Amino acid sequence: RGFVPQKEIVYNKLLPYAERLDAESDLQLAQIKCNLGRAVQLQELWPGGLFWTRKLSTYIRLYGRKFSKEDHVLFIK
Repeated sequence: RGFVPQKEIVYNKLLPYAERLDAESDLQLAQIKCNLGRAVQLQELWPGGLFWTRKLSTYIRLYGRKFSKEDHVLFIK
């Protein structure tokens, strides 16, 4: 697809509804990029910056990484 995943969780492919998880997790990652890059630019650290930090964490509890090598570096930096 549009990007190369980088060590997903294997156990998401084995679900009965694994066709849906591709279109879902691409939307959630897009929202995390959008409203984390906005939130740091806005310096909305308590209700917004620490929110989408907490939602990026549960993106990795759920989906593994599933973001680019180019975009893994951006979250790290």
